[PDB]
Amino acid sequence: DNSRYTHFLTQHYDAKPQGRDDRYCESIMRRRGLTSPCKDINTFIHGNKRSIKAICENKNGNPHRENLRISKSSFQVTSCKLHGGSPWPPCQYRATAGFRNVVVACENGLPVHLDQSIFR
Repeated sequence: DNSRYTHFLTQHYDAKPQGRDDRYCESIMRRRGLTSPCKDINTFIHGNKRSIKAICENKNGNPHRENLRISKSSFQVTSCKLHGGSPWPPCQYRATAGFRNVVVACENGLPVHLDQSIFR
């Protein structure tokens, strides 16, 4: 077990969204426990998990920068960006759907960190 992998899934994986609008972001950010304080930006990756884990190997990733990995395939993602002045709930979010490759950090063949800089 890797608690950082499980935390990765909680913070950054959502298999099957439908509408990835502002209200999607407000709900899932509350649901995954990311609202006290409001995380300023957070991105969710969609689709299957095997594709995400595959970034940790040659199959679907390349080494990137300082011990990160960058994916070969593009993913459906949604970025939730905090707006308003306050760090505390109610946390209002702007949703930005995207489709591109993702940067992760892996440990023991498992993603444990999502690089958020590429989405801000």
